[PDB]
Amino acid sequence: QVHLNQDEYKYLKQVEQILREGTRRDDRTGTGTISIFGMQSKYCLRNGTIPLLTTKRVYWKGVLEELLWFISGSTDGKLLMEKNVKIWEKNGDRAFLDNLGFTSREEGDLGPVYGFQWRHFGAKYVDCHTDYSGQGVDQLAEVIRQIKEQPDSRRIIMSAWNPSDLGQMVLPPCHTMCQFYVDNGELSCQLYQRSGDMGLGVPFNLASYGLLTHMIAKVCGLKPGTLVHTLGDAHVYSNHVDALKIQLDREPYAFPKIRFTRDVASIDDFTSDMIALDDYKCHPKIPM
Amino acid sequence: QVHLNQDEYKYLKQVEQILREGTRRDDRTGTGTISIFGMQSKYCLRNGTIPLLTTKRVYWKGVLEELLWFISGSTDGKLLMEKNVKIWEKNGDRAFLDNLGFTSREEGDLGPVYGFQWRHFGAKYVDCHTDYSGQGVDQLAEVIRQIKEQPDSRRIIMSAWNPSDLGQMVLPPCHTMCQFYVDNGELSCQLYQRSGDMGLGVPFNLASYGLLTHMIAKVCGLKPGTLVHTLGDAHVYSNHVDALKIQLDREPYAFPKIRFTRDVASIDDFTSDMIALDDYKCHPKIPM
Repeated sequence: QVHLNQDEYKYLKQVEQILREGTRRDDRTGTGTISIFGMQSKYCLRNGTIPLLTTKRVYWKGVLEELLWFISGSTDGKLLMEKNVKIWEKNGDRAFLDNLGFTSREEGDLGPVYGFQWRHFGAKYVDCHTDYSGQGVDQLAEVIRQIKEQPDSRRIIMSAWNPSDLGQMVLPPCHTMCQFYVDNGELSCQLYQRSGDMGLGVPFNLASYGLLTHMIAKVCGLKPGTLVHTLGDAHVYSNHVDALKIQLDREPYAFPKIRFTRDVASIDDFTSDMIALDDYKCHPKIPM
Repeated sequence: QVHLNQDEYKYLKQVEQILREGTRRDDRTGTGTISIFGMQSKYCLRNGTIPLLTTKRVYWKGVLEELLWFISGSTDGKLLMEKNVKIWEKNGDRAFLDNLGFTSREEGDLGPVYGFQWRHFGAKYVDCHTDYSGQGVDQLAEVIRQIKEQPDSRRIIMSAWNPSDLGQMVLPPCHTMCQFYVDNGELSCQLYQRSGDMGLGVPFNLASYGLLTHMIAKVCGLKPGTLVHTLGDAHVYSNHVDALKIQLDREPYAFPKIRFTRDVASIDDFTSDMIALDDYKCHPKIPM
């Protein structure tokens, strides 16, 4: 019946649903997945709560460093590698780039992905060492202005889905857009994730938009509300079902709370040292 | 427990949930709303079924003609008016245009809306009488190629959300994006609608993407699967509650079926005379 962390329990029920009601496919590699097309869940962000899953740990440094890098507008994966965050290494390496025909592209130059679109949508991409200041639509700045000045708006949207630029990206954005919404002094967010693995990328992006919503709420002087996570192809790998069945039997801990330890001048004024995560309790590792 | 048309019944339950749980934005242009942020529903498209609501009739001619007009890349509202379809008339009229600063635009020139983005994303908009061939990304052609050639793809997306062009549109698009998905020889679709009235725009867009999915399935030699309708701000007007309550007590009829009465060369080869709608039975208009 009742769980201390009902929001994570509902996530586990989604995973169970995929295993029971999804469809098995094998892609061109012989790689097996079980999928449901179309899912949606909600997470309370009140009182500092951030939905960092507890039944299978999430790579917090990766979430946090990637998000600051997105916000900065960077498209240079080497900047993450300098921080020992390797999540974009394979997608920016020589071999991956050359397979896409990007044979003159510097290693780690991801093309006009995520943060370039968020801060410079429509600008002419050159490389990941170019100053784009003042170029393109600063969607993130706009969202913040709308939230502060026009909180009733039904139009508060940010998207990295830029058809004109997809061909130069190492891959299309996975979290393709988000919409913000304000009511009774609280900031809510809905993201759309076109693809993801319930064992890895879904929890990772859940956490990243939880963090982003708390950051924007601080910038805008609002309280956090609800995070809505919408999925396209929600899937698990068929070879992981044993590991998943382990996860499913675990009782979630309460989510941790986020704390920002100094004032910020703007969304561009966060640094890793001042983002604190309190009381993250997590279950042990899950074998193969 | 189950109903003849369970899919429509689940829509009714969404409306009931907004009435019971939603939050109010009161005003007094008599336009207050009751809202939930983040909803999702699904509709089976098997065997020709198209989800045109039965408990409150949907304007099918409008749905049909608007979608053929979108597909054509048109942005000239006068083409709809010539078919006796008036849904875009107020947003293209002289006063509406002038109030946006579009003082030199021809009446009915909606700007770079929907169909222009679908067929020419990134092209340089001029007017609603300009040829844009070869200009911008033909997203609709790309989604059809992917369905046919890469049915496994998790990247099959079309969007009118173009930050660079929003300021020249009469309205930003309401259905902001959709994703397609292929399994077991069947085509599914998920749309994202950032805002809508459960009583009007939501059912209209439900029907439009149902039709689109049937059309694309025919082009691609597939069977129709499921339509997923995801909402941002899902709302009803507080002054329609009495009507809604009558409506919510009605037992839905089976949905009608679509029938295409000739072969098509491509997605551009449909005409209204070959799209038949069979057995669209509705409950009566609620007078109030």
